[PDB]
Amino acid sequence: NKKFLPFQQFGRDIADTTDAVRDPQTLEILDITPCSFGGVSVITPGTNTS
Amino acid sequence: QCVNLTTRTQLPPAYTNSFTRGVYYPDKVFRSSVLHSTQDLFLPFFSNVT
Amino acid sequence: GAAAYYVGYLQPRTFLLKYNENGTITDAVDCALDPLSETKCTLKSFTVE
Amino acid sequence: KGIYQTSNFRVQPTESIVRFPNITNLCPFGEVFNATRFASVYAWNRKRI
Ligand SMILES: *[C@@H]1O[C@H](CO)[C@@H](O[C@@H]2O[C@H](CO)[C@@H](O)[C@H](O)[C@H]2NC(C)=O)[C@H](O)[C@H]1NC(C)=O
Ligand SMILES: *[C@@H]1O[C@H](CO)[C@@H](O[C@@H]2O[C@H](CO)[C@@H](O)[C@H](O)[C@H]2NC(C)=O)[C@H](O)[C@H]1NC(C)=O
Ligand SMILES: *[C@@H]1O[C@H](CO)[C@@H](O)[C@H](O)[C@H]1NC(C)=O
Ligand SMILES: *[C@@H]1O[C@H](CO)[C@@H](O)[C@H](O)[C@H]1NC(C)=O
Ligand SMILES: *[C@@H]1O[C@H](CO)[C@@H](O)[C@H](O)[C@H]1NC(C)=O
Repeated sequence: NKKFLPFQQFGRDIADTTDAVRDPQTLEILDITPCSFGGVSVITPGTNTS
Repeated sequence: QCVNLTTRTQLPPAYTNSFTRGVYYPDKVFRSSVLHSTQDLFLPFFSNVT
Repeated sequence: GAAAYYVGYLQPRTFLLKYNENGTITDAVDCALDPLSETKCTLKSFTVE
Repeated sequence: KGIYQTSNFRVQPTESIVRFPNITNLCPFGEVFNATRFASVYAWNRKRI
């Protein structure tokens, strides 16, 4: 839903990473969201028993 | 062909305050809800402008 | 007729800019106006407690 | 025995896409590098591509 001015092509967040990008053929604004997210933990009773 | 419009060389110029004027976009990237620090040849606030 | 023009001069300075939700620049701070403006420029907040 | 933290959940890319502007013409390689007369060093020429 971001509305880029005609002279702008890329968008950057506070960490300077690219967040919004204009498609050079359809002239529509698209957002880039990372693919990795969420924590993972493993519960083991000890490898010498199971 | 130009015929001199005025004989008076100069008049004493008087200055006003440029309250918070002359701010230009430093780069062509889009930022939302961002407080951004940039160094460039800006016009000083509350300056003397002829 | 009746026309007035104004001329000012630029200078190397550091600015802190407020960017709006729609991408417009709504406010900015001169970091060398006074100590209060300098502390706003360093603290990255338009309100100083 | 215990609970251990591991790496965060990763999702691997599945495709690769390229998005370039719709451009058809070829750049003037034959009138920049192949010109009949070049400019002098003191009055060099500048061209837009
Ligand atoms: C590159 O190709 C795309 C897709 O073929 C062009 O998109 C067209 O844009 C016009 C402008 O309104 C539409 O009327 C067409 O319907 C679009 N095409 C399709 C297939 O929907 C795009 O314009 C091309 N790039 C340039 C610079 O012309
Ligand atoms: C630069 O101009 C020269 C002409 O002096 C080109 O040389 C000719 O190129 C054509 C096309 O490949 C050949 O059929 C001719 O045999 C070439 N002439 C000679 C004498 O060999 C050259 O191709 C041009 N280069 C570019 C990049 O446009
Ligand atoms: C754990 O396994 C090792 C090797 O299999 C064994 O020597 C040790 O006694 C085991 N610990 C317990 C508490 O059974
Ligand atoms: C006025 O214009 C005339 C036109 O030739 C010029 O000769 C003259 O020097 C001018 N007066 C000035 C510059 O004071
Ligand atoms: C501009 O300079 C004049 C003196 O030339 C001074 O009286 C005036 O206060 C100055 N304006 C400011 C500091 O805003």
